[PDB]
Amino acid sequence: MSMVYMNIMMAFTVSLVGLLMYRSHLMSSLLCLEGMMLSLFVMAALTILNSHFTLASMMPIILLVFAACEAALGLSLLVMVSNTYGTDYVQNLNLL
Amino acid sequence: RQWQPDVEWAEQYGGAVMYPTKETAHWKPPPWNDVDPP
Amino acid sequence: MLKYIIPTIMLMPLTWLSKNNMIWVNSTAHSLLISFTSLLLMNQFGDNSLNFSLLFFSDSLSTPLLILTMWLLPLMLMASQHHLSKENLTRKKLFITMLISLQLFLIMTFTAMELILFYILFEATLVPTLIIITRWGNQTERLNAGLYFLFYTLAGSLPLLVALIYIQNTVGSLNFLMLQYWVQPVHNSWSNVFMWLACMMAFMVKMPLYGLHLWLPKAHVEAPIAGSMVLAAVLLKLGGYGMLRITLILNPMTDFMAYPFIMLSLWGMIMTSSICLRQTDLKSLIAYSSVSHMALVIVAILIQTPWSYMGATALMIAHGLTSSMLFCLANSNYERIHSRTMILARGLQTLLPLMATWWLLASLTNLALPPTINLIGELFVVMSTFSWSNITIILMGVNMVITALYSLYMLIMTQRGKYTYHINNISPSFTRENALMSLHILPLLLLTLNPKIILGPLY
Amino acid sequence: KFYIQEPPHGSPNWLKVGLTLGTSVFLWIYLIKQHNEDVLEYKRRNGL
Amino acid sequence: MNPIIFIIILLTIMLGTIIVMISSHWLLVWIGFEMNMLAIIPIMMKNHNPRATEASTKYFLTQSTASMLLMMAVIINLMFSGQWTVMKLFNPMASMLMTMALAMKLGMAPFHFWVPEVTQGIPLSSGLILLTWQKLAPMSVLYQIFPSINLNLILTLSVLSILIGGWGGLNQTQLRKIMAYSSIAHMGWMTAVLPYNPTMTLLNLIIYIIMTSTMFTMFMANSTTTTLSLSHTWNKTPIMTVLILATLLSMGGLPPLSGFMPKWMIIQEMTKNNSIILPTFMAITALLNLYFYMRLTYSTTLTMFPSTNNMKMKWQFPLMKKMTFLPTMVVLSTMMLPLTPMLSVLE
Amino acid sequence: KLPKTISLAQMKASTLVTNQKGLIKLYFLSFLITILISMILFNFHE
Amino acid sequence: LQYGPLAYILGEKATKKMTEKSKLITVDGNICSGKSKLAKEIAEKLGLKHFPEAGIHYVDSTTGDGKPLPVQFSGNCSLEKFYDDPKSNDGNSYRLQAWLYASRLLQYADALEHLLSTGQGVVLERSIYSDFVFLEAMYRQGFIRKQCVDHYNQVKKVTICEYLPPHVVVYVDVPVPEVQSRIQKKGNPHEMKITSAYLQDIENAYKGTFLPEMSEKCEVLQYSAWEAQDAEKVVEDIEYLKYDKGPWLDQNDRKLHKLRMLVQDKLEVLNYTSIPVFLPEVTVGAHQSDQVFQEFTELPGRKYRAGYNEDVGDKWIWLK
Amino acid sequence: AKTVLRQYWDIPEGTECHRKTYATTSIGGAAGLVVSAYSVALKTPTSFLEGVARTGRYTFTAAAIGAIFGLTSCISAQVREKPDDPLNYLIGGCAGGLILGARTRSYGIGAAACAYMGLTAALVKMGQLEGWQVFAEPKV
Ligand SMILES: CCCCCCCCCCCCCCCCCC(=O)OC[C@H](COP(=O)(O)OCCN)OC(=O)CCCCCCCCCCCCCCCCC
Ligand SMILES: CCCCCCCCCCCCO[C@@H]1O[C@H](CO)[C@@H](O[C@H]2O[C@H](CO)[C@@H](O)[C@H](O)[C@H]2O)[C@H](O)[C@H]1O
Ligand SMILES: CCCCCCCCCCCCO[C@@H]1O[C@H](CO)[C@@H](O[C@H]2O[C@H](CO)[C@@H](O)[C@H](O)[C@H]2O)[C@H](O)[C@H]1O
Ligand SMILES: CCCCCCCCCCCCO[C@@H]1O[C@H](CO)[C@@H](O[C@H]2O[C@H](CO)[C@@H](O)[C@H](O)[C@H]2O)[C@H](O)[C@H]1O
Ligand SMILES: CCCCCCCCCCCCO[C@@H]1O[C@H](CO)[C@@H](O[C@H]2O[C@H](CO)[C@@H](O)[C@H](O)[C@H]2O)[C@H](O)[C@H]1O
Ligand SMILES: Nc1nc2c(ncn2[C@@H]2O[C@H](COP(=O)(O)OP(=O)(O)OP(=O)(O)O)[C@@H](O)[C@H]2O)c(=O)[nH]1
Ligand SMILES: N=C(N)NC(=N)NCCc1ccc(I)c(Cl)c1
Ligand SMILES: [Mg+2]
Repeated sequence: MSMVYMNIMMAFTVSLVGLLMYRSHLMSSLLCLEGMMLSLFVMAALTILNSHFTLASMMPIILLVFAACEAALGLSLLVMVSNTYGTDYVQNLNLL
Repeated sequence: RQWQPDVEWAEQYGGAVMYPTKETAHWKPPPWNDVDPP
Repeated sequence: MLKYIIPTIMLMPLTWLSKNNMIWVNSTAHSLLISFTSLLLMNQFGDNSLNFSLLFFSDSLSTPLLILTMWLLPLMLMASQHHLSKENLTRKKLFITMLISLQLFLIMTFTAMELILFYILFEATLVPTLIIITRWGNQTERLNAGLYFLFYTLAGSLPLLVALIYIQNTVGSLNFLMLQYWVQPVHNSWSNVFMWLACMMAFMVKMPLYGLHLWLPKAHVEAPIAGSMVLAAVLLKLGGYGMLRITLILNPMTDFMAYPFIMLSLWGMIMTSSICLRQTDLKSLIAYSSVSHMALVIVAILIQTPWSYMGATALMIAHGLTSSMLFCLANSNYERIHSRTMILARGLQTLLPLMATWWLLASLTNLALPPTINLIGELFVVMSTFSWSNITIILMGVNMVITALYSLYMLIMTQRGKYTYHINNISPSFTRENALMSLHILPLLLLTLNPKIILGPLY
Repeated sequence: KFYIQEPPHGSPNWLKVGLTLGTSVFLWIYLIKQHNEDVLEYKRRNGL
Repeated sequence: MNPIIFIIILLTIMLGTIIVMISSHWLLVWIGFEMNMLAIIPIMMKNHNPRATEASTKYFLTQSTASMLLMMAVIINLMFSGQWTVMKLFNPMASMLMTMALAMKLGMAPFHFWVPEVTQGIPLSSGLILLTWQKLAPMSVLYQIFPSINLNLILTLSVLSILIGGWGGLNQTQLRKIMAYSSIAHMGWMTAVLPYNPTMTLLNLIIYIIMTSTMFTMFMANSTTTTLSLSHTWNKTPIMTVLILATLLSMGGLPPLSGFMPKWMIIQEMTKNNSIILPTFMAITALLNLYFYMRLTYSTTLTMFPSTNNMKMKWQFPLMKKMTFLPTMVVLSTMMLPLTPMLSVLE
Repeated sequence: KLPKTISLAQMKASTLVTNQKGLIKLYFLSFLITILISMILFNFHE
Repeated sequence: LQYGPLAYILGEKATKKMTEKSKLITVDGNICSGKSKLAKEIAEKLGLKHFPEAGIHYVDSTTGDGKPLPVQFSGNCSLEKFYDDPKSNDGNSYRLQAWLYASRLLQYADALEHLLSTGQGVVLERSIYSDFVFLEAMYRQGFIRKQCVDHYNQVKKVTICEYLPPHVVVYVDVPVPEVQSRIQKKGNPHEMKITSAYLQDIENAYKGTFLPEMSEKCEVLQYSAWEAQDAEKVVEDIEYLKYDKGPWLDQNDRKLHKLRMLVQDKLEVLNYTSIPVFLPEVTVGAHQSDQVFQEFTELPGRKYRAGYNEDVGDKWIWLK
Repeated sequence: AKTVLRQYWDIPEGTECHRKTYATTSIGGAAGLVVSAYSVALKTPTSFLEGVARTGRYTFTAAAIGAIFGLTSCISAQVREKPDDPLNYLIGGCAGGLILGARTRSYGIGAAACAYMGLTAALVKMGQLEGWQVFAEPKV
């Protein structure tokens, strides 16, 4: 494949590995989730633009809208977690 | 008359887990109403 | 078979819609009428089986087992109603419903043409039987008895299901009439060795085969009287009936595959007979006695001779009445002294003279006195296994001696000697109890006059 | 008047009882007809 | 929560699932999962306590991660085939990513850990949605991509879910965790037969939902979340103990009950394909489920546990919960085996 | 002059499965190991 | 319409019914402090519904025909026996207290239901909020064990958190030497066995713990035995309260729909009074509870749901 | 796995014992590493070295079980001159079971492992001879 797909795919894997390998802050994991969306956006846009598939030009915008909305929900859970414990540390989320 | 479970028999199923181990020795049954104290 | 299925189902509304104080009268009376009509199944032909429909048939193997099943329901009702007298009315009706639902599954099990239908019904009998033991047993370890009984069965029955479905795919059918004509020989291969074991192990557990038998004494010690009666008389014979049918499609592999089970049976019958000499629980002694008798049935089925199959059929019927009668006799003592310990209440012939006679007759049939059908069945098996190998007569003969020893030991220990001084509540035998004992032994002894109706298809 | 508080189901809900029975009668009539046109259509198609 | 908002949110949960089931475009499938996750989070949180917030967060993180893996597979699929049609995928790495994405959504082992955690932390009614309705959308996608799924991956996932689900339930005293592990094992049966006959996947799914809804509905009618609380049922509503007994025997696959049907039919399909070892192993492992189902029947219906004096006060009041559809569901949960040939309507 | 063993085996296997810390970090770390194994060992990506 | 989300959606919202009159008032005090007479006066002067103090048979009075049931259907809890023998080894003392907390809890849910469905205020005599003063006195006097107090607090923790406290707490203060005098004149043979130490413990809990806690969240009005006689002055004070504290100010229609959905379902209300905690004093063996339960079903109008009992004259059962 | 498993089956029974022992030890060690990876990830070791010790215990135990099985099973086939015999794997399976009893310092685990590993190994040989399928390709 073209050069770019290597690095974009590598970027997605890096953020996925970052997502699966938590540290302490829940916000850091949420950043890795949005990093994955970004690389999906770029890889989608490049594929759609290069093939000149015109109607799919909207697809990456739809992806950005829904992922941002998902990110807003994730942020809401983060603040509700932080209100309970005073931090967003994931090791506080072990009652279950 | 026919035997029925007593308190000692019933208390087997009241713990956090069915089979206690050293790993889960600190586990406690969750709150009755699901609400942990603030 | 609808003339038996439907009236059996109607026993349920009969029981639930009866007046509170008529539940035992009505269920007993009408179950006896169903038992009477069951004798219409004796229309057997020399060549063809009695094939009612696409679902059910009755040959000379299933007919005697059907009659025994429907005879046993009123006897279980009579035997149960005393220790359930304090139960509330709804729970009494639920108990009777389990017994009726057990009859329904059993008569369908014995008459199904297709083997998957037999499997489902064969499995369905587990539910009411398990519920009868765990809900209406007296002691704490009835819960464990249920799990042992449940999981011994399913450990063998699930491989049977896989084999049955595999056989239908290969052959195209599991209708037993079709299998008789489309059966093909089983060649040697590891695949066929496991097909053989999957086709047989479920029935071995039910019998039970020696070495897979420890669930049985556990179950009997915990079951209420009706549970023991149906378990000893009918539920064990489901495995015997299953083996007699499925061996059709296992030749010639049964030739060498039977050996380890024959060895277990031949030696197991001596071991379990000896164990009876040292049992201290009367119910556990009768349970071990069943294991020893059913070991003969397993040998008969595995060696596959016309004489052995006839003996197996007679032994299965004869044992069912005899063992059920012994549990009823043991239970009559228990309802007075509230213990199963055999040595607790001695010298009971002095106190209960007529019940001593029933004990005597039950013991005489248990040790197979000629010409009881107990001996007829045992003798036919002994005849046939001698041809299989002459040395078997040594183990057969030794087992006869030990069986006489423990059968009469039971009789001498409980009925003879001196009575226990402090046991002062041995009230006279009730009419219900005397009728119950006589309703076992009289038909058993009347079968001596016409044994042919219990000798099965090979007759 | 046994009950201290009037039970919720002291009196039958006559609107509900009428709707219930109307539904049962409607469904049975719709089913019976449905069967009849199915039988006629089946015979017509197969020439019976 | 306002009752109108609750209704609109529930309709959004259903709508997102329905979008997945009617969509021919991978993007709309992905939207349906996104819509569906957004609307279910508030019903997980509706009791507002630390355990519900933890469950909601764990659920969000799992489902969001699976949605990104799903979209990655879709985009890889677009690169190598240039189209978005929902069907077989045209790249084996896309197939593996989507299979693992869908396995995560279903909560199959080894992606199972969230199912007991999340189910315990949310109300019974929310747990009912999580373990039934939420299975439809991922299963409907697996129903369409199965020709391109790797057999070893799908069968490995199926075998692990049956093992983990069975062993996980043995150690449980919480009813919600019992349901969670029971659910994990049942998913393994559903996906094990998928490579052979998807119709038997649908049959297993429908019956599992019926039996699962019955148990949750009965737990809700009494407000029982633990085994010991459920052991007081005999001294309040004796009929419920009998119904719970029958449904538990059915969820264990005992004939002649309805729950025997899906395992019976799955064993048949596998053997028709000369698969003997796998169905045999699955059937025997399923005896683990039967053990801890039977344990509940012992403490609930077949014995009588000790009661408390204040229980007498409860005798004076009736059940006011709706228990909607329970009489129908319990009958279907237990008495459907004579109608097994009706499965052809799923073809 | 065994049911106990099978039951003991299952009981032990149950404590291995269910004795878990409840930590987000450890569960998602196990997802990475599963994904790595699925590729390197079994080649489920082919 | 039976109240539910549909009735709420169609306009059955609490704020339409409730006014400034919509107040929950409870009257507290020691034994023989005159709280009952004052409670009735406050109710009729302010036009509120009076609830007499919930006793052992409060639950009976709200179900069936309203008449008390035999004692075996309350567990044989006896206030008379509690006085005759406080340290009975049958566990009567705490069995009674655990029962009375459940009775008060039931009454509180009934009073809250009345307020939310009609808008009319209510007057209670003691409540789940003040029920612990008897627990504390029993424990300090050795009548109950510490394990009983642990059980009581568990039940209280997961029950009282669901409810709103009274708008107004009217406390009548009578000294222990006076209370003991009022008891003697009353002439109750069993109640005359009470000790001043027990009475003093009741007072300490009211002043040590109850009143300091209520004042944070309620309007607390205190009166002496003499001042409590002028019910017009007491009623005059209530009408001048500002109602500036407490959670009642945070409530709205949505949060009151949830509360009404709870208090109208008495089994939800009583769910945790029967937590499976095996305390000897409140645990009942299976054989006994099975036997008593069967007898209960045999009482008139108790076999079936209310409205489905032919033995008490219910009709049209085949259309209901 | 496919590469290593195919190597084991390619070598005929009772010939090239060392080559068989490498395949099983490699297979056993890989299984032990897999167990260690999950054990470390889910049950966190107290210290880094403690994690390294645990990986060595599981990885050596699994490799030792695999090594003895391949050695024992292949010698038996060679000594007995019975290549396509399931009993050789029954002997090998039990030997591996005993080592587990030794590593865990239990006679019960050794007795159970002998029976459970021995039957499993013998069934694998019947499956190879008879062509039994564990993950069967969809045919119908
Ligand atoms: C037809 C094809 C399909 C065939 C498959 C078989 C389907 C059967 C399952 C059907 C679905 C479940 C419905 C079962 C109906 C149960 C009816 C019943 O048991 O009686 C109810 C009784 C009521 O008790 P109560 O509230 O107190 O009112 C009476 C006053 N005592 O309750 C009680 O009194 C409680 C008594 C204690 C419980 C005793 C436990 C033993 C009774 C078990 C009977 C149910 C067996 C179900 C299991 C499946 C059977 C195969
Ligand atoms: C429309 C479709 C539905 C079709 C339903 C067809 C059957 C309808 C039956 C209605 C009559 C029910 O009858 C009602 O219940 C039972 C048995 O009947 C009777 O009461 C019963 O009590 C006990 C059993 O507990 C027994 O003495 C006896 O079974 C009977 O007297 C009631 O006194 C009667 O009022
Ligand atoms: C309580 C349980 C009792 C269990 C009793 C166990 C009995 C064991 C029977 C052993 C015989 C099994 O069946 C045996 O399988 C092998 C399969 O390889 C068949 O043999 C087949 O494979 C071998 C390979 O080694 C070839 O040499 C042979 O040419 C081929 O036909 C044999 O023809 C058959 O005899
Ligand atoms: C857990 C981390 C996940 C990270 C995911 C990162 C995205 C990676 C996308 C990789 C897509 C490459 O996909 C892979 O490309 C090569 C390029 O021809 C394909 O082609 C390869 O295999 C096929 C086999 O028939 C043939 O074309 C040829 O042998 C070979 O070139 C593979 O069939 C395909 O599987
Ligand atoms: C082959 C098919 C048939 C097999 C069916 C298997 C179904 C699974 C059965 C349940 C397994 C776990 O069940 C559990 O087992 C262990 C060990 O026996 C029991 O444990 C009990 O006995 C062991 C000793 O034997 C004690 O160390 C333990 O303290 C005690 O509690 C549990 O009381 C039981 O609940
Ligand atoms: N053990 C115990 N007794 C209680 C409890 N609540 C009330 N009582 C008893 O109920 C009896 C009557 O209630 P009281 O209000 O205190 O006395 P009263 O004279 O009838 O009422 P007033 O004078 O108007 O205040 C008292 O003797 C109390 O001992 C309680 O929670 N525990
Ligand atoms: N066997 C599969 N894996 N798939 C599948 N269902 N194939 C189609 C075979 C089939 C079976 C029953 C019916 I009714 C119909 Cl119409 C068609
Ligand atoms: Mg008063």
